[PDB]
Amino acid sequence: STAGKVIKCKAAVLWEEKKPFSIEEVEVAPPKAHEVRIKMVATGICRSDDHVVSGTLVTPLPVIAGHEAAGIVESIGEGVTTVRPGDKVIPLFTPQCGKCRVCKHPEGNFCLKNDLSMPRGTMQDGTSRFTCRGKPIHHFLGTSTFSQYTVVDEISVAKIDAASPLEKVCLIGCGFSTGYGSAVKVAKVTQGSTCAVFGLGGVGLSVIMGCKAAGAARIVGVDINKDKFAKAKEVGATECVNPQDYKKPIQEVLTEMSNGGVDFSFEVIGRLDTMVTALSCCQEAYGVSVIVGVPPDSQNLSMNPMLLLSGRTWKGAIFGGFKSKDSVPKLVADFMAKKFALDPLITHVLPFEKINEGFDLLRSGESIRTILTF
Amino acid sequence: STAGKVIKCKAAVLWEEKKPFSIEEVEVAPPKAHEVRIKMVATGICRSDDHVVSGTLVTPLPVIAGHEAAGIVESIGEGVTTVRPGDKVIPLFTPQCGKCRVCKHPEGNFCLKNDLSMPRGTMQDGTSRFTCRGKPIHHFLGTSTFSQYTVVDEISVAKIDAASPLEKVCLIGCGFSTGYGSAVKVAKVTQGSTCAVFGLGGVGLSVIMGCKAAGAARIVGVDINKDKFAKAKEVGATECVNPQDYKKPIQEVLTEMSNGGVDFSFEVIGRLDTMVTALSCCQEAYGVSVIVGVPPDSQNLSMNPMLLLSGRTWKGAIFGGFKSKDSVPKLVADFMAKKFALDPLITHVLPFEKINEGFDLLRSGESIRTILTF
Ligand SMILES: NC(=O)c1c[n+]([C@@H]2O[C@H](COP(=O)([O-])OP(=O)([O-])OC[C@H]3O[C@@H](n4cnc5c(N)[nH+]cnc54)[C@H](O)[C@@H]3O)[C@@H](O)[C@H]2O)ccc1-n1cccn1
Ligand SMILES: NC(=O)c1c[n+]([C@@H]2O[C@H](COP(=O)([O-])OP(=O)([O-])OC[C@H]3O[C@@H](n4cnc5c(N)[nH+]cnc54)[C@H](O)[C@@H]3O)[C@@H](O)[C@H]2O)ccc1-n1cccn1
Ligand SMILES: [Zn+2]
Ligand SMILES: [Zn+2]
Ligand SMILES: [Zn+2]
Ligand SMILES: [Zn+2]
Repeated sequence: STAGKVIKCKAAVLWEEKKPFSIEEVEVAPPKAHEVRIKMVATGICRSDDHVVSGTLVTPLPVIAGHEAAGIVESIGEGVTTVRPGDKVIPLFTPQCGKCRVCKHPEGNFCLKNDLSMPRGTMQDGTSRFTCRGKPIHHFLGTSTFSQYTVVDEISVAKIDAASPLEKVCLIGCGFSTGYGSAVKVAKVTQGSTCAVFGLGGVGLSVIMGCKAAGAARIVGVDINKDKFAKAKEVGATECVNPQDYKKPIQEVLTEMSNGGVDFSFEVIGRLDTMVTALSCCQEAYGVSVIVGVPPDSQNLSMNPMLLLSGRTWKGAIFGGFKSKDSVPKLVADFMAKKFALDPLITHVLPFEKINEGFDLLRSGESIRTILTF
Repeated sequence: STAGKVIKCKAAVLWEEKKPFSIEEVEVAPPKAHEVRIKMVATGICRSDDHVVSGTLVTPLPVIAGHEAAGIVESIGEGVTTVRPGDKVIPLFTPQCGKCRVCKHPEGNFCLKNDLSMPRGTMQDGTSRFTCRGKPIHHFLGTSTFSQYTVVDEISVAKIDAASPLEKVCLIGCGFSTGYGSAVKVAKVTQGSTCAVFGLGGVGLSVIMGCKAAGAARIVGVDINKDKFAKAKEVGATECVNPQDYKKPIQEVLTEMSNGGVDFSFEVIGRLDTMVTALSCCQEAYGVSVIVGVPPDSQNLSMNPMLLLSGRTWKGAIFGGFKSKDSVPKLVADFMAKKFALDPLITHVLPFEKINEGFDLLRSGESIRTILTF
C-alpha cells in the first residue's frame, strides 16, 4: 500500500557546499517505467560523498548524496525484470546498461549511462524523484542513498543474496569493490610482486586486501596519518611509511626500498601530486600505476612523459573495473562464502540520524568506514 | 689486418648542436674485453638522431650519433662469445645485458645498462673509443653508427642472418621494430579494432604495419603533412586526417569518427600536445594510448587525470618493447621469410658522405627513411 504513491520520509539533504547535511522530510515519487524504489537499510560514508560537500567532486546542488549502500525493494516500475519487491539490493553508482559499447566490451565497466563524468544529478530520464520543502532535489550518481527511500534506474541496481547481512555488504557497493578490483582486476597484481598503496582509508585497505589475495610478497602502505598503519598491517601491508618522516621525496624512498621501483603502485587519495609520485615510484620499464583517488574538480596534473616512454603503464578505474550488475551479486556470494572480510573496514556504526557525526569521524581521520543504519 | 690496431677512418662528427655533421677522419681504438668492433655497411637517419642536433634530446657533445644500422664484425675483444669476425650484426641502442631486473622480467626491455635515461656517451666502462683531431668524442646510445667503424659493448650487438640485406635490415635496428612492436607488443592491438596513429614518418608507418598485421579493422593516420598520406594508406591506413583541415580539435574529430573513441592510439611524433590528444582520443573506459615519440628535454605535459580514472591505459615504450638481443635476429629472420616489408619505409639511398643532405630531406618533410651506405 505505498506502491504507486509518493512516500514521505527522512533524507539527508545537502543544500550548500561546506555545510552539514540536513536531516529532514522529503517526498519520494513512485518509480516510473524501468525504475526501482528501495527502502534503505544501511549506507556507508565514502570519501567521495565528502568530496560533494567540499566541492572536490562537482555535482549539482541541492542533492541527496550517498552511493555505498544496501536495502530492500519497496516497489518496481513498469517493465522491471531483474528485481522484485522484497529483494535485497545494492544500488550501482556505476550502472550496467548492458547495451553500450563499454558494457559490451570484455574489459570495460564505465558504462556510458553513468552520471560521474559530467554529472547532471538526475534519473536516466533527466528528472528527479525527490522534493524537499516543495523544491526539486538532485540525485547523486543515480543512487542517492542518504535517504530512507530512494528511486534508481533498473540499470543502477543489483539483486543480491536474500540472506545477505546488509549492514556489511553495503561496502560492496563502493569501497571494498573499488579497492579490491583495482588490485585484482585493473592492476592484475602478480604473485611475488611488490606493491605500494598510497592512502590507507577504506578504499586503500581494500587495495591491500586485493594485493594480498593476488599473492604479493611486499605491500607498502603509504599514509601521512600513522594511525592508519596498524589496520593496514592487519589486512596485509608488510610495512608502512609516512612521507613526513623522510627528507627525500617518497618516490625516491620507495624506489630504494624496492631496489629500483615497485611492480604495482596505487594512488588511493585523490591528490595530483601523489598521482605523479605513485607513477614515478613504479619500476620505469615494467611498472604499473593505477589511479583510484578522485582528483579536485577540473585540475590538471603536470608530469614528464619520459616516465611513460621508458615502459611504465598508467591507468585508472572506477569501481575497481568491475562490471557492476554482473559483479556485485557475485561479490556478495563470495563474501557469504568467506572469500574476503568486510569487518576490518568497519570502524564505527551510527544511526542515519547521526550522519553528520559520521562525517566528522571521517574528516578527523578517526574512521575508516562508518556504516549508517536506517 | 686491422685487428688489435687503431683504425683511422671516416665518421660524421657532431661538434655542437644545430650545426651540420662534420665528415672527417677519426681514430677508432680496438675493442677491449667484451667489446666488438664493427665495419658499418648501412645506417638509417632516424628522427632521434636529428633530436641530438636540435637539442631536443640531450646527450654529451661532441658525439658520433647514429643508432639504426647494420655492418660486419671486424674484430672482437677477449671474452666475446656471441659474435665473431665476419658476422653480420645490428647494433642495439637498447642493450640486453641479460642480468638486470628488467632483462629478467618477462615484459621489460629497457635494460638498466642503457645510455638513454641519463646519457653518458661512453662505452659501458665509462670511456670512449673515438678520437678526432686529438679530442675524445662521445658515443651515442652505445652504438655510434655514423662512422665507417664503431666499437660496441657485446650486450649492444646482435648477430643476424649471414644472407641479410644490410641496406634494408638496418631499419630493424630502430624504426621498423620500434613502430611495429609498439602496435603488436606494447599496445597489443586486437583484431577488428580501431587505431589512430599520430605521425606518419618511418616509425608511424611501422606502427601502421603492426596495427594491420594485428588485424585492426580501421587505422586512422594523423599528420599535418598531407604528403605523408599516400604511403600511410599503402601500408594500411584506412583513412588519413590532417588536423589543420578541421575547425575542431582533432581528438574531437577522432572521437566522433570512431563513434566514441578509438581502441588504440599512438603518439609517434614527440610533442607534448599530441601525447595528450592521443590519450584523449582513445575510448575513455577501455582505450589504450602508447607514447612512442621522444619529447623535448625536460618539459612536462599537463593533463586531467579524469582521462585515466574513467579507465584509459597510457603507456610508452622504447624500441617497441622488444628485448633487443633476443628479438633483432628473429625480426631479421621473419623479414627474410617475407613476414613484413621494409621497402615502403625507404625513400632515399645516399652515400654516407651525403649525411647532411639526408638530414635536410628529413627536416624538409620530403623523406621517410634515408639509408646511408658506406
Ligand atoms: N575510483 C573509484 O571508483 C573511487 C574512488 N574513490 C576515491 O578514493 C579516495 C580514497 O577514498 P577513501 O579510502 O574513502 O578515503 P579516505 O578514508 O579519506 O582515505 C584517504 C587516505 O589518504 C591519506 N592521505 C591524505 N593525504 C595524503 C598524502 N598527501 N599522502 C599520503 N596519504 C595521504 C589519508 O590520511 C587517508 O587515510 C578518495 O579520493 C575517493 O573519492 C573512492 C571510491 C570510488 N568512488 C568513486 C565515486 C564514488 N566513490
Ligand atoms: N620510442 C622509441 O624507441 C623511439 C622513438 N622515436 C621517436 O619517434 C618519433 C617519430 O620518429 P620518425 O618517424 O623517425 O620521425 P619523423 O619521420 O619526423 O616523423 C614524424 C611525423 O610527425 C609529423 N608531425 C609533426 N608535427 C605534427 C603534428 N603536430 N601533428 C601530427 N603530425 C605531426 C611529421 O609531419 C612527420 O611525418 C620521434 O620523436 C623520434 O625521436 C623514434 C625511434 C625510437 N628511438 C629512440 C631512441 C632512438 N630512436
Ligand atoms: Zn552501458
Ligand atoms: Zn565511493
Ligand atoms: Zn639488462
Ligand atoms: Zn631511432
